[PDB]
Amino acid sequence: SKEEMELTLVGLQYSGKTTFVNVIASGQFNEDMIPTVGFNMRKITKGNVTIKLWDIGGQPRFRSMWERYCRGVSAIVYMVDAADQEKIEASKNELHNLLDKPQLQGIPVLVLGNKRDLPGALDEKELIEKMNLSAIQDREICCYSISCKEKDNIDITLQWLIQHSK
Ligand SMILES: Nc1nc2c(ncn2[C@@H]2O[C@H](COP(=O)(O)OP(=O)(O)O)[C@@H](O)[C@H]2O)c(=O)[nH]1
Ligand SMILES: [Mg+2]
Repeated sequence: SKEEMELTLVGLQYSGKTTFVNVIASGQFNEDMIPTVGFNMRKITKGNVTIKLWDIGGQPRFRSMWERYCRGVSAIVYMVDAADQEKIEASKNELHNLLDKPQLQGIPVLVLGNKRDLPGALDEKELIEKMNLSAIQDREICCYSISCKEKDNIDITLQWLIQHSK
């Protein structure tokens, strides 16, 4: 039977949001940076499942809107550059800040430690520890190390998403 789900994709700028959307939509990786925009809604169909994906700007100027775009969705995907050690603390802070918002209560969160292909990229345990993901207790939370460039764990990411297609 047909399913329709909505996902919101947030995380700091340069974490890989737009790249990830394109890998999910087409299977193709882009090395180039598409310019950053406040929002972009795309519909991606995977067989019987239609995914309405909100790709949300991660620059400081867009972050106050993250909550509004996350409201009512099937799952929040939180993109992290697992290779950019300097930005992990800010990435962490924005995640926990976002999940303080009561209208987001209970919505499943998938944290993606992107750029696994790069030297020094954090794995699941390392990202879970550095981002204090164990502290997130009101909802289902999952973390995967992925590479949009080499495809590692794109399959399981999509599987996780479909399992939350409602
Ligand atoms: N090495 C590597 N680079 C990636 C990967 N995913 C995205 N990128 C690159 O990281 C940069 C930022 O990606 P982008 O999708 O524009 O990030 P966004 O600001 O979160 O939308 C781009 O140059 C992408 O090519 C990955 O898995 N590995
Ligand atoms: Mg982008």
